[PDB]
Amino acid sequence: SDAVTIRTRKVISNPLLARKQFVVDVLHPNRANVSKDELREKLAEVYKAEKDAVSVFGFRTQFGGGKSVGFGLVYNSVAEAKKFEPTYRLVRYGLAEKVEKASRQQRKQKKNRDKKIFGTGKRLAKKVARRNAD
Amino acid sequence: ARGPKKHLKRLAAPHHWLLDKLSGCYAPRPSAGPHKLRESLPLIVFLRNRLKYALNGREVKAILMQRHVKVDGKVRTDTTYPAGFMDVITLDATNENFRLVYDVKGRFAVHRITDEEASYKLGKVKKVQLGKKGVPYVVTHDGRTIRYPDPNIKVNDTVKIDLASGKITDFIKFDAGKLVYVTGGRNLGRIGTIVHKERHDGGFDLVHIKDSLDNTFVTRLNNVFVIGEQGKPYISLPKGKGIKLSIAEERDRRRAQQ
Amino acid sequence: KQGFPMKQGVLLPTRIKLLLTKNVSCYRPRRDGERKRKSVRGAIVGPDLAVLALVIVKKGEQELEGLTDTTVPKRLGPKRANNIRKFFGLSKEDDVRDFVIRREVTKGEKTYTKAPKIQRLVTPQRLQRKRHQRALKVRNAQAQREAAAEYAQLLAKRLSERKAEKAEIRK
Amino acid sequence: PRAPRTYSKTYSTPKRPYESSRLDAELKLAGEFGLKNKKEIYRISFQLSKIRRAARDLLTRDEKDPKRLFEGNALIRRLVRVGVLSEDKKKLDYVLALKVEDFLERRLQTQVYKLGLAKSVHHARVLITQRHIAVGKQIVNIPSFMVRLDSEKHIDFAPTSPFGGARPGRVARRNAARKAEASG
RNA sequence: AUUCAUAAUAACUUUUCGAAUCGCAUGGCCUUGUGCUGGCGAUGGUUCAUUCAAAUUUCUGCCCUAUCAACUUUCGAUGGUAGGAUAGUGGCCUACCAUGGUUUCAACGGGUAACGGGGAAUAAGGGUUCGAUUCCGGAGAGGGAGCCUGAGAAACGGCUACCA
RNA sequence: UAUCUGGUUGAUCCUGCCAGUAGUCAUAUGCUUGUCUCAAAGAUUAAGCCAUGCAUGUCUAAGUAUAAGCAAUUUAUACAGUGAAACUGCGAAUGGCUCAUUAAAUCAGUUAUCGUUUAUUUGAUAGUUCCUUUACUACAUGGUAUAACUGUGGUAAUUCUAGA
Repeated sequence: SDAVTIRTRKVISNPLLARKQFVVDVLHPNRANVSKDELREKLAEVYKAEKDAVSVFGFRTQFGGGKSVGFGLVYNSVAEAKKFEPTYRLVRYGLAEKVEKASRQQRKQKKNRDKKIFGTGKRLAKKVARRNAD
Repeated sequence: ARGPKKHLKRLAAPHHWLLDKLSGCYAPRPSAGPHKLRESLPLIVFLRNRLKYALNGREVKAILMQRHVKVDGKVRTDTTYPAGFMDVITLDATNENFRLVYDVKGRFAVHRITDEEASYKLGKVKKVQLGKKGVPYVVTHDGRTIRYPDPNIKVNDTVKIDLASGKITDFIKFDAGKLVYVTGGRNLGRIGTIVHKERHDGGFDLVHIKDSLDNTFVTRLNNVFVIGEQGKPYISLPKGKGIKLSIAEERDRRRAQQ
Repeated sequence: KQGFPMKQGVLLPTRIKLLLTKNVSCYRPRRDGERKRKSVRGAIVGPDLAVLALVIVKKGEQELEGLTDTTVPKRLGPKRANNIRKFFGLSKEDDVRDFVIRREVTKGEKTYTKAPKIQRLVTPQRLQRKRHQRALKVRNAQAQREAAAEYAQLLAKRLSERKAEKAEIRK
Repeated sequence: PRAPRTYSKTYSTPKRPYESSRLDAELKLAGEFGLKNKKEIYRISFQLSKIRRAARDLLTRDEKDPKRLFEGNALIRRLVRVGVLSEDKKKLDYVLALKVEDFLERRLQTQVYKLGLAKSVHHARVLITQRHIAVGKQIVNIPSFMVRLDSEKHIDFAPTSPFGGARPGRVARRNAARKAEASG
C-alpha cells in the first residue's frame, strides 16, 4: 500500500531451479495484518515479473508484531513455478488442487486386502458367487 | 552387522560436512563412489549448506534428475553422489566450476573458478603396478585411472588430468622442496613446502612440512599430497593460503579487519 | 475331499506332508526360495477322491452337445515373429512379419485392430544396433592397439636414452 | 531417533540453608536491588562463581602462555562489553574480585531506577512484565536483560506504550466514553 | 620382505563367456537396398584401477569372590606332518607323536540385583558411585537348532522340526 | 564453591558412630490443574503373554502386455500416450526395538590381511569360437510350456490350488 517499506534481502538468482530466492522483511507498524495474497501481489508489483510468479512462505512475526521475516522466491514464468513449487504449497496458494482420497489407514488396508488377493480377483469373485449360489 | 550400512545419522557424520544437530536426525549417506566415506562431501549437502542454491531435498533431487549439473564432465544423477578432495563440478548455468578443496581450518571449502581450471585438475597416485596383458597402470585418490603411464611415475606422486582425454599432461614427483597439501589429521588444508622425510622402514613414514611462517610440523606420508613445485601452484590456492596462524594473531587480525 | 490336490509321482493312495518348493506342483512360492510344508493327496485313485480331472485321448461314436457340437475359440494367436512365421509355414521371405493374422475388436461403433507388438523380428533398428556394436568393438580395438604401440616406442626411446647415458658414464 | 538437545542449570542452592548472616545479607541485597526471589541471587552467584573459577584456573597457569592470553582477553572483552568494569583497568584484580553487589549494581534494573524513568524498581519490573517499555527496537518483557550499552545508546520508549502515542488504550477509551456520557 | 602383480611354454575346462536386451536423435551418398554410414541413455565381463560392507586377527586394559589351588582328554587338550572344509589363516575337522598348554603376577570355578564404550553426578587435589536409555560396536527378535534364495541372513514382519 | 553442627558425663578432653546439611541428563509418592521453550516416557519386577488394525515395496524417454481400461490415432499395414493386474530385475540382510546371554567374551585404543572381502560397484568392455571343421549349418540373426486371461471344481475353511 503506502509506506509499507517491504523489502527483500540476501537475494540469489539461481537458473538451476530458474528462480530468485531471498528473505522477505515486512515492516507494518500500526497495521492490523498483512496476508499471504497481499504480500505476494505486492512483491509481484515491485518485481514487475508476474502476480503468480512470486511465492512467499515462513512469515515469522517478531514478538510484539510490527515486523516479520520470511522466505520468498520469484520464478521466471508460471510454468516453471508450477513445475518446481511443491504440490502442497500450490494447493495452499490455490494454484492447484489435489483430489481428496481415502485416509492412510484405509488405503493401507486396501493394499493389504489386494496383496492377500492373488490375480485380478474377478475370477475369484465369480467362483465365490457361484459357490454361494450352489 | 548382517549387511552393509545404508543409513547415516547426524552427529555421527564427519565434522567437515557441517550438519546442524537439529532439523532432522539422519545425515545424507554417500553410497559407493570415487572417494572415502569420511573424506568426501556429498552433492546434496554441498548444494544445501554451502551454496544455499537449493533449500529442500526434493528440490535438490529434482535439480539432479533434470541434468542441470554435472561432475567431472559427467552428469552423475545420484542424489547422494560423493565428491571429495580435488573434485571438479562445473555448472553450465553461468558456466561456473567449483573445486572441492580443503580450507585452513579443516572443512570442505569451495573454490569458484573458470573453464580452464574446470578442464584441468590434479590427482594423487596411490599405487602403480602391472595389469593383465603386461599393461601398467596407476591408482588415484578419486579412482581416475590413466592407462599406460610413463615409467617415471612411482608411488606418492601427483598428476594432472584433463578430464576429457586419458593422457597425463603434467606429472610431479616426490622429493624435497615441493608445494604440498596435507589432507588428513588435524592439519587439514595446510601448504608447507615439504623439507625432508623419516622413512621408518616398516611403514608409517613421517614428513617434515614447514609453512611460509616457518611453522614446521610433521604428518604421516599417507596424508600429504604434493600439489606443485615451489612458487607457482598447479591449482589456485584457497583463501588463507593454508597458513594456520597462531590464535592470538588470528584473533586480533579478525578484530582489526573484521 | 477338503480340497487337497493330487500330486503325480508319489505312488501312494493316502495323504502326505510334502516339502514343496519352487517349480513343484500344488505350491506357489510367495518368497524367493521359500519351501513350504503342504498336505497333498497321493497319486492313486480311490474312494477318498471327490473330483477326477480327465483328458479325452480318443473319442467314441456317441456325441454330446457340449464336447464337439460347440468349442471355445482361441483368444491370442502366436506372439513372436518366429512363432507366427512357423505357424503360417509359408516361406522365409513370404513377408509373414506383416502378413501375420489380424484380430479385430471394437468397443462401440468404431473398430480397430490394435495389433500387438511382435517380437524377435528383423528390424532396421536392430540392424543399426548391430552395426553400432561392430563399430564400437573395432574402434576400441584399434585405439588399444595404437596406445600399446605408442607406449612401446616410448619405452624403446627411453631405453635407448638410458643406455646412452650409462654408456657415457663410467668411463 | 531424535538427536539430543542439551540443557543446563543456572543456579546453586548454598550448602547451608540457615545462616543469620548470609540470609540477612542476601535479603538486604535483594531488597535494595529489587529482586523478587532468592533463586535470582542464587543464579547470579552461580555466574559469579563460574567467572571467578575461570579467572582462577587462568591465573594458575604461567605467564605469557598463549592460551592464557587468549582466554583472559576474551573474558576481559566480554566483561567490558557488559560494562560492569571500568574500561581502563587491565590488572584483572577487579574482575577476579568482582562481588555480587558490584555485579548487580550495573544491570539494567538498577540503571533504569538510577536514571529515574521508573521511580521504583518494582514499578520498573511491572512495566517490563506488562511490556510497556522497550530498551531498543524490539519490545522486551523480561526483567533480567543486562544491557551492553546498546540499549543505553538506543534509549527510548516502546511504540505501543504510554507516552508513545497512536493508542489511547482500553481504560482511557472507556474513561472517555464515561465522561462523554456524564457530560451528555 | 613373498612363490608378489605379471608374460610365455605341450595339456586339463566336464565348457562360465565377449548386446539372439530396449528407448532417443535419424539430416549424408548412390553401385535401390530402406544397402552403406551419423550421436546419446538403465542391462554386462570368467578382469583389476583404490571405494559403502564383511571376516577373522596383534598388542594392553574389565566388577566381587580362595566360604573356588590346581585347571586342561572315550578321540582335541598345547604342538609337528598330511588331508578335508572354508571366500581363504587356524585342531576349524580328521589321520598319525610327546604329556604338552594355563596358574599365587590369581589359572580354573562361582556370583553379577554385568551388554562394553563416548560418557552422567561433585570438582582444591587424589577420588566414590552410575551408564538399560537419544551415537558407535555386539546379541536377540517366544527357547533351541537346521536351512533355500541371495553379493551379503543362521533372517524369524523367510522356511523346516521339537519344546514353557 | 580445601567449612561444619546436635547426641554418651554432674562437668571435661577424646577414638567413635547415629543423625542434621547440600546435589543427582535417580526414581517413586503426596499436596498446585496460571503462562513463551524443545520435549524424558512401561528399563528395573515379567527377553511374560498378546485380541486388534499398521510397520516393505518398487518405475523411467530407456525389460515383457490386450482387466474385453481411457482417446487422440493422422509418423506406423509392427508400436514408440496412458498402461491397472501378472512375469522379469532389485530391495526386503536397511531401519526401529530391547539388554536375555555374555567376564579377555564383547568393547575401547592400536594393528594384520604378503591369510581373505566386493549386489548396482565402479574408471572401460575383450577384432582370438563360421569345433567331420576350404562348407552337418539362419546371424536382413532358432525351439517348447510354466503366468494373468477363456472357461471348469474341492472343502467352514488359509497371501490354498488341480486343472485343458
